Amino acid sequence: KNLVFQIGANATQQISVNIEDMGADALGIKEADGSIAALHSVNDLDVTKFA
Amino acid sequence: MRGQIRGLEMASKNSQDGISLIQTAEGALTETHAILQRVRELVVQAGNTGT
Repeated sequence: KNLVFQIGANATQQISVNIEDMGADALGIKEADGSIAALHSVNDLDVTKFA
Repeated sequence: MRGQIRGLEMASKNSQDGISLIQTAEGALTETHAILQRVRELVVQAGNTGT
């Protein structure tokens, strides 16, 4: 669903744009990951774990 | 000869009337054409604003 803004006055004179960001905006490959790399932005481990 | 002549004056008037008919058509097509200009604008910013 790419942001294809109009840039000219004729066909194919557009530019695409993309955005992706949320809580789960941490490390990853295709998805973020499970226990790591998604919650490290959502649920930072420094709870009692870190000790 | 005389018949031809009077029909030639009438031929001049005929073609003038034809020009006028056309001028009516050309005012109409002029306004239609300006409409299509406005439409084209609306399609271009429909292009961007679709994103």
